[PDB]
Amino acid sequence: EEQVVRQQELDNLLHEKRYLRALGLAISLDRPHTVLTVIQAIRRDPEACEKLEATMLRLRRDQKEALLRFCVTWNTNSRHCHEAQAVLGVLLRREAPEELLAYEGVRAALEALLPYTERHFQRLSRTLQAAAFLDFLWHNMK
Amino acid sequence: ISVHKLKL
Amino acid sequence: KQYLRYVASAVFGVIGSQKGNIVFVTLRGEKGRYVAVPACEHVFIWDLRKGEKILILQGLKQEVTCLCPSPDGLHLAVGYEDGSIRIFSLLSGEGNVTFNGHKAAITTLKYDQLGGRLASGSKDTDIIVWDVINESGLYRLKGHKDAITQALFLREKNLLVTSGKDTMVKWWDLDTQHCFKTMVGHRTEVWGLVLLSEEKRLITGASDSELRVWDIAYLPEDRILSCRKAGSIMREGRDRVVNLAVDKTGRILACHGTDSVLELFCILSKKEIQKKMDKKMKKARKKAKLHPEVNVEMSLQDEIQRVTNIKTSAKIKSFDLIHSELKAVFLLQNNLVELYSLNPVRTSRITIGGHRSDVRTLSFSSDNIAVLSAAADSIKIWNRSTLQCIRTMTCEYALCSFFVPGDRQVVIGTKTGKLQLYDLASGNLLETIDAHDGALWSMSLSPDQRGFVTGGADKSVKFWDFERLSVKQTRTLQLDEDVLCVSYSPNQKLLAVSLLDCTVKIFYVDTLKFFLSLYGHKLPVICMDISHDGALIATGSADRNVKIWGLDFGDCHKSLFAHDDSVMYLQFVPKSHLFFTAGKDHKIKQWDADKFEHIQTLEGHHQEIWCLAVSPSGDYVVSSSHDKSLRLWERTREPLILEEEREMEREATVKAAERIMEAIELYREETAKMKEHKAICKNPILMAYGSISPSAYVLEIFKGIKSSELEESLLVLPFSYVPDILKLFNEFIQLGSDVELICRCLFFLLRIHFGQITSNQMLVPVIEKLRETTISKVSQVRDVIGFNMAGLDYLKRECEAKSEVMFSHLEEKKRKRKKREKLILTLT
RNA sequence: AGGAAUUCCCAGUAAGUGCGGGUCAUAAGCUUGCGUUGAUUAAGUCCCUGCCCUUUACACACCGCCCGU
Ligand SMILES: [Mg+2]
Ligand SMILES: [Mg+2]
Repeated sequence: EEQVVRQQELDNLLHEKRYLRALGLAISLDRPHTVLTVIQAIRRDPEACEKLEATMLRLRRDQKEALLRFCVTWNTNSRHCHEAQAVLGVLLRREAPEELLAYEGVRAALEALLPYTERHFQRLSRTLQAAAFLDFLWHNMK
Repeated sequence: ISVHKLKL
Repeated sequence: KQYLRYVASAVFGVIGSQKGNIVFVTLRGEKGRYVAVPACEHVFIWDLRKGEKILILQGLKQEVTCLCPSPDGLHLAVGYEDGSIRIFSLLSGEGNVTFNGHKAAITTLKYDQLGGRLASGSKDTDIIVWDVINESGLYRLKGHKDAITQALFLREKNLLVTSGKDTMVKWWDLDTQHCFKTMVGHRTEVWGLVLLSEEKRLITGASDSELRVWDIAYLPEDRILSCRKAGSIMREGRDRVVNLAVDKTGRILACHGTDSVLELFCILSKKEIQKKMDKKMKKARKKAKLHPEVNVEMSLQDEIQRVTNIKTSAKIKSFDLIHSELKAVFLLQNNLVELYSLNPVRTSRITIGGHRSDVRTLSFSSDNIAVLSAAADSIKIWNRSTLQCIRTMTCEYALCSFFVPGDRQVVIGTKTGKLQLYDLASGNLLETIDAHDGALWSMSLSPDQRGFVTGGADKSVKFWDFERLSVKQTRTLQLDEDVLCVSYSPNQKLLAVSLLDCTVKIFYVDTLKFFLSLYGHKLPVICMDISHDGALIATGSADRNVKIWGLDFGDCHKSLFAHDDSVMYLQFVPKSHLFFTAGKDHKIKQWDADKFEHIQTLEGHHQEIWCLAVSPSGDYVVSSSHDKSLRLWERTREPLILEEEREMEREATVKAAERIMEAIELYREETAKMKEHKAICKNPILMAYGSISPSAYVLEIFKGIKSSELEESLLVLPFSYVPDILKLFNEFIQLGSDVELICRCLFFLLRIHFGQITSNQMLVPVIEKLRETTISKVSQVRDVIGFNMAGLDYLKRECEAKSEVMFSHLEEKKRKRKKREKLILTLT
């Protein structure tokens, strides 16, 4: 009788478009796909994107731990890496490095994250090289 | 077997 | 060799089916005079005072499951086991509206107050709301997980509340088709749900003695409404709640369990509640003089009071209430409807018109005018044409019965070893003969008008003759096992009996000597019949096969599959070698004994068929089934051709490049339209994707394009659409959405149209916005990933440092190494 | 100089021309060798008419769940 009540609130929170409040419940209910859809929906909305990192601080400790293991799967897929990288950026700058070591499964999390994140950096480097073609077009326009 | 099952 | 078709003429002997609900109807301005009762595949309108059928509403091949009368009174909604919903006009008697959204039996049907919307529940876990006036289905609700028990509208805020066989109560916002509130209180099925006190209290019935109530107040935070546990009221019945009903605009709440008694409750509201509270306070003040919150608590518990409960003869299936004195109509397992009057006394019954149990034996008179049907505790005689019960006699039980050649008398068999005889005119039992020790199973009439033969559970077979009418026993024939069927030849030469062992033994009538034996059935033979010539005898067993045997030598001509279950009865037509059989597979079939062919199938009944009878003229056939109904079939003049009947059962986008063009054109048109609309202040495709900007709609078109087909679609696109795409691409990068996809598309167009872009001076502003945006956004994304370099790499080194402290060192080094060796395939 | 319908055909191929043999089967107004002359169009799609398969070797790069009874 508990989950169906929690599910009813989660089904509600999506309906009035309250994605910020939906972050806590979906992480607590352990739905990685639901969180991923909400994270994408937050970023497209302009005002919600800036208040994203403020929300992440208010979450308790264990929600951030299960959240971290969600980003491991998301960073694997190229279509889903950008939403993962934005989230992983928040954890690094906000929280203390020694506290990151205190997390459970952080050692196993670091093993998977490094190779796939290295792949994304090389792809963006090639795009930056291709972006220089705009400067060549500007000088050749009359 | 009895007729009660089969017929009735 | 041409055959003739048999067609179902009428259905009789049924008052009310066990499944369904009884409803009061308004005809000719009399609210309580007429009632609507469900039968097998039909629904009947009865007059309680007169006792006759005013009107019958046609059905099609499927049983009716539930009934709902329209608020206006002109229409009544009908639900079927298939899932189709049909609405009938009472005055015309013809229904032309069909709703077939559901895929299972329609459990409930309810109307709103106005009558424009209809809500239906089914065993499939769905609720569908229909537009009655427009004859269309509005929307489907899919929240529930089990069968739907109840569905009720709310007038005040356009809300629907539903209950199901699952332990949940769900609240729906019909405007958005969203389930906003769910109750999890109950432990078991929520069988009942009613609204009371002007939609301020909620009452639920479950499979327990306690009956819970909630109070609702309009406005995990609650939304729209809130509900609190007001309390519970006790029930006398200890069983499950079958039904909860409240009469329209009344103060009477009726609770019904599996037992026969119906429980009534009366609510106190408005001044009556206030007057009772004032009286209680004065009595409390008098008690204080002789020698409050408790008084208020006493008032709350006494808000609803128990009036005297109605008791019925048998258990009730459905009931209805009307209040101007309370009138309550009932439907029982017996096809019997009763009305009781209370402010209890029984005012009327419609017990005439059907047997109280399933008809086990069935017979015709010597002429075709009369039809005999007998069951447990009742015997009735039916006129074939006029179709009303001529006379009724009580009996101990019915298993077999023949009609004596005299038109005045009848003879029946019983489960107890007895025989009873009656006159039709006198309507009394003549005498009772202890014919057999055990159950008497079969009875056969002599070819000549004198005498008859009985066989039964007692292993002997006894011969009787007629002697005011009386019967005496001439001689008896004793056998080794039980006797299933006795039937002897159209000439008085040969006698055929069926035993419990899988054999049919033929005896000479004159000498009582063995003549023949028929074997080969895996299961004992239930039914037997002998042709008019006497050449062929057909035997049917509990095993599905039916076999034809010749009397001359006992040779088996044929064995047929026939029904899918055990065959119950078999009988030849009088004129020719055609016989009718009925089995437990819901069917009646006729066969040609000479050609061993299946000619016809009658598909009227909905349950297993107990008995069958054919007229001596052969024109009419009557059958009885587990469903409490009797059906009549008649021969028609239209010829039947076999192979024409045999075939009756056999019968019974746009390319990626073009998509970009339409998206751009749609964007061009709308931006002009919004410009005009704003000036006045001083499309359907967009709502299809949800309300979004026209610039947004172009984006998902690009996302929908497959990666492989991306490059040639851009090559195909003409330069006319290119400047617009560059403006739209700039808008995409600034939002930051799908930058990798857009930049890959953007860089391709610039290369292929490099020369033409350079010439056009109109594009000079465009790339200046593009040049500043593109590098700024791409660098930002790369920096975010690049910042993750430092944090992850540093945390990697810290974990490696901790492992160094532990380094037993060889064991730890071996254990540490062992983790980091993955395995790959290699062709050596 | 052979209608309607219909059949076959991509390089020494289509078509024309001559000269032999009758070979343990077949072949007589027919069968099979051998040489001579030698072209037009086409080297790609699943639109029609059909056929064969599939929809559970982790370099880089790419890609990211067939559906129903
Ligand atoms: Mg020619
Ligand atoms: Mg030649």
